[PDB]
Amino acid sequence: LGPRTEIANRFQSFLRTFVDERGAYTYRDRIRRMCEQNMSSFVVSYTDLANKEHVLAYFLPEAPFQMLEIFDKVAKDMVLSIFPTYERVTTEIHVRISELPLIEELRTFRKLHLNQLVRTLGVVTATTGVLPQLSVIKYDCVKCGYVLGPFVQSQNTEIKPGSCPECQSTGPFSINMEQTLYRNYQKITLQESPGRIPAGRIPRSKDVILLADLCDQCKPGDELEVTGIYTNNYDGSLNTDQGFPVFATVIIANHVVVKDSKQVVQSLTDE
Amino acid sequence: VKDEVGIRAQKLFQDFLEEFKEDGEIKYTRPAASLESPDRCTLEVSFEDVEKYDQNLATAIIEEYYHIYPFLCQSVSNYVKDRIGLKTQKDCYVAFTEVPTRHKVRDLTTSKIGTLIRISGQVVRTHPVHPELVSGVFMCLDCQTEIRNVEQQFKFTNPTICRNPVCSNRKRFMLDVEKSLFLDFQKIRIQETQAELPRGCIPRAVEIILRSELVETVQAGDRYDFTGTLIVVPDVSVLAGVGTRAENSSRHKPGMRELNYRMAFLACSVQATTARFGGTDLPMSEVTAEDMKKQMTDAEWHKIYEMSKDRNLYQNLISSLFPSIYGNDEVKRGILLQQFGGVAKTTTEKTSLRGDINVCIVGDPSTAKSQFLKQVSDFSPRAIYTSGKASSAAGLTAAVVRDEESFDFVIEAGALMLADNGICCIDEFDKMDQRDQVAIHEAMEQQTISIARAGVRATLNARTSILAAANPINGRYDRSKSLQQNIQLSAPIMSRFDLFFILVDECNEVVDYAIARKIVDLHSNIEESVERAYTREEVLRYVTFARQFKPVISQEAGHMLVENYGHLRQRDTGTSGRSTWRITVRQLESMIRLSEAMAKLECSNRVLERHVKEAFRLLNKSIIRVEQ
DNA sequence: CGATCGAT
DNA sequence: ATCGATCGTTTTTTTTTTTTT
Ligand SMILES: Nc1ncnc2c1ncn2[C@@H]1O[C@H](COP(=O)(O)OP(=O)(O)O)[C@@H](O)[C@H]1O
Repeated sequence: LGPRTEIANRFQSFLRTFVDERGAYTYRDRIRRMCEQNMSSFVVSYTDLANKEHVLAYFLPEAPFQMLEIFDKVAKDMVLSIFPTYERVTTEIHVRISELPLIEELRTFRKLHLNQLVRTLGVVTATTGVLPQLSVIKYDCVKCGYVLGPFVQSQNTEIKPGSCPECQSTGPFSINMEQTLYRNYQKITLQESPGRIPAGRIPRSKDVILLADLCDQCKPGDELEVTGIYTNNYDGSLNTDQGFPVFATVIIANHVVVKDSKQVVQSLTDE
Repeated sequence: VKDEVGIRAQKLFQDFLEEFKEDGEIKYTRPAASLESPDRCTLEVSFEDVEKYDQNLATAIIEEYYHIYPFLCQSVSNYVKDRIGLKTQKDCYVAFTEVPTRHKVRDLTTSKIGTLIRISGQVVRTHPVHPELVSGVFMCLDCQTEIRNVEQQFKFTNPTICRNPVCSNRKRFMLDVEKSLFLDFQKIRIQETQAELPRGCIPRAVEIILRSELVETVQAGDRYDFTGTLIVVPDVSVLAGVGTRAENSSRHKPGMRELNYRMAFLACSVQATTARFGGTDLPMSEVTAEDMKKQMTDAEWHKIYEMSKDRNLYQNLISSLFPSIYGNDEVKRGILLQQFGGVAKTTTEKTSLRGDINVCIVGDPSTAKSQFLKQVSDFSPRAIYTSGKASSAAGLTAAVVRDEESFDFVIEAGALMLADNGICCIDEFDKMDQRDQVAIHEAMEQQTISIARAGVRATLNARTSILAAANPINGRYDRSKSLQQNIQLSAPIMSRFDLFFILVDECNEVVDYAIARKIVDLHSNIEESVERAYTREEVLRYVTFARQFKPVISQEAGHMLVENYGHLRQRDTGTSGRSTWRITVRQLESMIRLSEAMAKLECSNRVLERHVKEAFRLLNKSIIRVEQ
């Protein structure tokens, strides 16, 4: 729109306009430094974001999903436009945040926190190993023997259009094991620390999702700080019910931070 | 429709309390007024006030409640509308009270439903928060999906026929988790009343549920007062119910589910009594409605200034909590400093700095060193006592498990360990095994402790001081061996404990008859105790206030605590020839907070050299008291 | 035992 | 719209070895 175009423009006229470190801003060059090491995990400052334009604190929680998407789109359209040399290897991006003036302990988050901006910590426990999932929907026709084609995918929902090279026909189908896009996976099970309990009873816990960029960093019993966001499996079997819906809650990680972080770590001041 | 009488009833109840409700004042508008900004939707209502103004809707209420209940929410919305420019976001939680009748787990029938009755019990095997998106939006697939209807029933059914069109009536739209109606509860269990403990049958247990505002304020070891909302429970499947089964076989002209329902129970009110303390901004029995730092934190300054000003109140207060007791007058003044604050500095990231101090009792047998402390559990908050052998080393630790219940290894708490900013003293420090002993060897000083063999990154912490209960070898202080052989114990804890104050026994007849003369006013059932100077209420309020002050040292005795301590180790330069003893900077640390607390008595900051001198006197007392 | 699906 | 003929339908167990304090 007129205004709904200006989101990406604000990012563009942010990353090379809001400048500190005595000139020659990070996000002028920090993105270059991300492309250099082949990471694709650029991270953003909420502090600096508010120091530029406060506006995108309220325009986030109504759908932080679309905020993050409309950001990383800008990272591509900048990178491959100025670094078309990049356009072989990965050519896909998403960004992170590390400034949220809040720690929500566990046993603190409830129905108001639904599907919006979050922070919390805890302790790791046993979880899964290393697996991928899918990323794109494509099958194979057999009435005409064609491909159904690739189809636009919703987060956990079916598509099934009639349009396809088989005279837009062939309701039935089969599926291949290739020509389709993949995505690593790993899980976590988060517990709360033995210091900040309610002083003597059993503790609480909920589970957390990490994604293909995010695996083989955690371990059982490790130190941590994560933004994450509040999930909802939208149906853990609604019907003629219990005395209670069998619902659950997860957090999906955007930016995980280790609070030990025993590697060579810090950025550089300019001088 | 049935309950329109209830509609008009609570309507004109509002319309009356829309005017005054109580003496030109209303008790349920300012709670609602605080509600108006965040709009949290909980307001308890007095059940007495139905009988005051509505003239016994109680019996209009206390049977058909479950059906009437929802209309009270509409009534609530109608209340909030009248003076607030209002949207229908408003809701209705209730936490009912002012109800007389108190029944228990036995008077249960089909006839007990839709009431508000108040009930207690115990709390066991608690269970967690588990949300609920009860509502959403759902109809046919094409366009006609805007559905904020009544679809939130417990028995949930996506299938709806249609609203506008002739369209799918089993093919649904997709879901709404975005702009719809959700809420929360939890689930726990309850055992039979310990006030109603008959023979024979088991502790029949009830199921229990909690709404929003009730949540995470139930807890083990607590009795309650519920609503009486016994249920028809929208259950799904069960066995052994082989009674007759029915279902509507419709009209003949030219889906199935087995039916066996079970019971549970629901409630929307709590007064978790016997578990309520309140700090200092609570107005007590004795108050003085005045201005202060906070509401009632010291608004009795009108007296507490006086209780902080006398040079006599030291001894008077030393005598204002031992009316029924008589012994030495050194622990009667020192032991309070254990309960009294310490240092409380505002300082660096060097390491945790401590406020509390170790404290001891030793004495010969039958001296009522127990009765000093038997009351202390009844006295202080956070600071509940038992013995150490009163449990296992699942006192310090939890009960060590080696069977699978949730993840097969659980040691995450204890009994010493949950005494955060209260003391949980113990008796019998001499014959207890050397396990918790070496645990305490650092758990008192380095209040940051760990374990292995089952550790979820084990990092626990002690918080308070201690009270000891030694007794000699022979039962008597027969001066026939050194103290290190009189008790047969270790050094560092005899230095970790910076304060001893042993209570020695003798035989002089006047003493014992003077004790019986205490007894003269122990069973004179009118005047079975001695006079006092200061009531308990003001006492504990002054105690609760005297911390919030930032004690300080800038004093030349602060500069020349070097002098008194140099003399401390000058006179203690010996204590090495005849049965050597050891000096150590824990003594200095202890004297420091001791002097500081001794000035915290003053309701004042800023240490004075009087406090150093008395502290030096008292340390001299303790160390020469250690002399054989 | 249930839903799909075809025609009458 | 109505009836009827089409399609597709499945669930049952308890106990022994090595390990840790
Ligand atoms: N000054 C006193 N005031 C009140 N009671 C006392 C006093 N001196 C002795 N007693 C009584 O003597 C008894 C001491 O027993 P206690 O010391 O508790 O046994 P133990 O020596 O095993 O600890 C108490 O019951 C207490 O009532």
